[PDB]
Amino acid sequence: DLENLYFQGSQINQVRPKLPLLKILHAAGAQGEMFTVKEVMHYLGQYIMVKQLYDQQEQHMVYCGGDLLGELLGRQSFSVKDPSPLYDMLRKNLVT
Ligand SMILES: COc1ccc(C2=N[C@@H](c3ccc(Cl)cc3)[C@@H](c3ccc(Cl)cc3)N2C(=O)N2CCNC(=O)C2)c(OC(C)C)c1
Repeated sequence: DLENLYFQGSQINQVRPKLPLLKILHAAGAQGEMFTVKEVMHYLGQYIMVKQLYDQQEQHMVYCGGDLLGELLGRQSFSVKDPSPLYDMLRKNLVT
């Protein structure tokens, strides 16, 4: 079966975060250095919540400037409603 052959070894699609992103994920309670992309997104959400980087009045707005997270994103701020910067950063910082 060619569909099985294709997907064997590629059904979970684990990634290894680059060291600066791994440090963010650990800060959010993550353990180890291999994750699903879904786990990476969970821990990034949790990081923003526990470091209080979001605007209490406009909770979709993240103010990441002067945080390691803003360094990785290359941004002072972003909206979760317009997450192009997060896509860019994860493409660059998640290995295989
Ligand atoms: C209206 O207020 C909201 C609405 C949605 C999100 C959100 N939306 C989720 C989301 C957003 C964009 C992408 Cl590409 C993926 C997931 C996810 C998330 C995951 C990673 C990052 Cl870096 C930021 C947010 N994510 C969250 O992490 N949320 C989900 C809802 N409530 C929360 O406390 C946490 C949100 O996130 C805060 C952390 C800023 C706030």
